[PDB]
This record gives sequence, C-alpha cells and structure tokens, in this order.
Amino acid sequence: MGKAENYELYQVELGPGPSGDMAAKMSKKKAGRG
Repeated sequence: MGKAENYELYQVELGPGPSGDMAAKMSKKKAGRG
C-alpha cells in the first residue's frame, strides 16, 4: 500500500524545495533574535 508517494511528489512539483517552503521562509522573515 502507499502512504503519500503522490503527496510529497506533488509538493516538489509545485514549489522548488520541499522542506524549504513552510518553516524556512518564515524563519528568515521573522528571525531577528535567533
């Protein structure tokens, strides 16, 4: 059975980086005191 093969593959097909579009864009936008 499949879990999310078409799920993650769909995200990588939409934006560029898979884990670089949700917490990374918000980490630099609101980092300041890190």
